[PDB]
Amino acid sequence: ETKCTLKSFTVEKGIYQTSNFRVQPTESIVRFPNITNLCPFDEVFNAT
Amino acid sequence: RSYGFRPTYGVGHQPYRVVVLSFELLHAPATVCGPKKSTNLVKNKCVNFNFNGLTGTGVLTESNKKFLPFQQFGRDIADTTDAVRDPQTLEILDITPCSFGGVSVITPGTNTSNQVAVLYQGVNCTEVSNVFQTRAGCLIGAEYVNNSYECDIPIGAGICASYQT
Amino acid sequence: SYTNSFTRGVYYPDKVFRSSVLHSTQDLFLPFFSNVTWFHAIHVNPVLPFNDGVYFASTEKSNIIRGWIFGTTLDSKTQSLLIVNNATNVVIKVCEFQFCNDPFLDFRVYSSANNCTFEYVSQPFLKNLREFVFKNIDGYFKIYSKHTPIDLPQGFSALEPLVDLPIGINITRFQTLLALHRSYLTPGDSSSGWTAGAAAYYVGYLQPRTFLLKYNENGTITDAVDCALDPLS
Ligand SMILES: *[C@@H]1O[C@H](CO)[C@@H](O)[C@H](O)[C@H]1NC(C)=O
Ligand SMILES: *[C@@H]1O[C@H](CO)[C@@H](O)[C@H](O)[C@H]1NC(C)=O
Ligand SMILES: *[C@@H]1O[C@H](CO)[C@@H](O)[C@H](O)[C@H]1NC(C)=O
Ligand SMILES: *[C@@H]1O[C@H](CO)[C@@H](O)[C@H](O)[C@H]1NC(C)=O
Ligand SMILES: *[C@@H]1O[C@H](CO)[C@@H](O)[C@H](O)[C@H]1NC(C)=O
Ligand SMILES: *[C@@H]1O[C@H](CO)[C@@H](O)[C@H](O)[C@H]1NC(C)=O
Ligand SMILES: *[C@@H]1O[C@H](CO)[C@@H](O)[C@H](O)[C@H]1NC(C)=O
Repeated sequence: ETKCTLKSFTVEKGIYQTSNFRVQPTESIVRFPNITNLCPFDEVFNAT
Repeated sequence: RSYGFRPTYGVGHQPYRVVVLSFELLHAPATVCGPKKSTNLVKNKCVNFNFNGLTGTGVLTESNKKFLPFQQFGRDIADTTDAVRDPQTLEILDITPCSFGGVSVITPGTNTSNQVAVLYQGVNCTEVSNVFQTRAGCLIGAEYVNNSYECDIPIGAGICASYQT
Repeated sequence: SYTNSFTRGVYYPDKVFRSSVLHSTQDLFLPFFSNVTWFHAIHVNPVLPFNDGVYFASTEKSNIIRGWIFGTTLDSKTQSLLIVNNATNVVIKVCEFQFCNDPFLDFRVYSSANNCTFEYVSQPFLKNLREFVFKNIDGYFKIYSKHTPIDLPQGFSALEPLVDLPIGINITRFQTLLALHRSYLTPGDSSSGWTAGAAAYYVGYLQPRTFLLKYNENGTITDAVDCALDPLS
């Protein structure tokens, strides 16, 4: 990777920065309020 | 005309109830929306969190800040989001960015040998053969010798590396 | 009558928590040391225009001011809004209602024709100073409110957001509803017939200003600076 970054097949003595490390997320979470305000859809559809 | 529901008549004269739904979209201060919450929660590890929008990535932990009743999320200087109120249980959670940092390769040069040691800058390797922690980060692949020598390759915080031979 | 306004009239701009941060926000605010209209309710309620923003203040104890009405033309040919603070709960209505020229809604003679579109209910709002701020920049009527026990003091106070109605009607003319104790239930008079308490309400027209707000450690505003008031500010 150091070779690939320097764009050369030979590397001299030293310290070289090559890439970045970052922990990838594990899973996704979605949060919303207590959505319970339902309309009278059923009360209208089942009306006599 | 009278339906007259006897078993004599056919299928084309049966009492089918029907309903049709129509929708309006112009001039939308949206007040209706179908999709429910469909929520999920987990903490103590990096997750793609969505709190009434506010899409971001990070780890959620227990916070100690005292939000006001009407505040939903907070920010630090430079407008970085630090905390979010869980819309379900109203708990204030602290958001911390996931652990990341640049990695540098300590090399004595292909002229000498192919050995290499990697330095994770600023990372505490408690969360990612010899593993050694220094003020500049964590150094993997190099052993800490207690004999002091001249600095060959500077790592940082008064520590350097070199090929022993 | 007109009266000068102290640092009062500030509110939380965007519902974000900030601790020990000086935030500069450019929005509709009440200019500091500005003259606001001062009217008495124990005498004389003419129709007053509703500009980009309105800051309503009330120094009352016997809840003489009971509600507000709004609308584009204040007639049935257009949409309108009504707010009433009953002792049990607040009643908010968007009905294009046809208000009379003097809605003495103690009687219930505030309007003649009504056919509603949108409603809302919650706990009621209420010697006591009550500060309200009405905002209609977007298709939603924002109501900020604050209540303080004590003229307008020189202290600091930040109004918190109370209600957010998602309605996109025009707000251009507004009037306040009076609830005198014992007077004839007819529009033949205005705020008379009974010795109504000393009720004074102030009207302030907000302007686009840049305010520098100071947040304390607990996320509440403690001081504000108007960048257009003084060269030092
Ligand atoms: C949502 O419901 C849960 C369980 O019924 C309850 O614990 C929580 O307090 C509720 N939150 C709100 C905001 O109503
Ligand atoms: C390889 O060449 C470099 C460049 O001069 C030098 O520093 C290093 O000592 C050399 N190593 C060997 C083993 O010759
Ligand atoms: C790394 O984490 C350990 C465990 O929490 C701690 O003892 C140590 O001081 C940390 N070192 C650095 C450099 O952060
Ligand atoms: C340097 O000293 C430390 C502390 O005693 C020890 O753990 C380490 O093995 C020593 N290094 C070498 C190369 O012996
Ligand atoms: C709302 O409509 C009324 C009726 O024509 C008009 O007088 C007023 O200027 C309008 N206000 C806005 C903000 O469009
Ligand atoms: C109510 O009546 C007005 C006329 O008085 C009319 O313009 C409006 O469409 C009616 N319906 C609603 C929901 O306002
Ligand atoms: C924040 O509130 C707590 C609890 O009321 C109080 O102890 C603390 O002094 C407050 N912070 C400031 C800066 O006054």
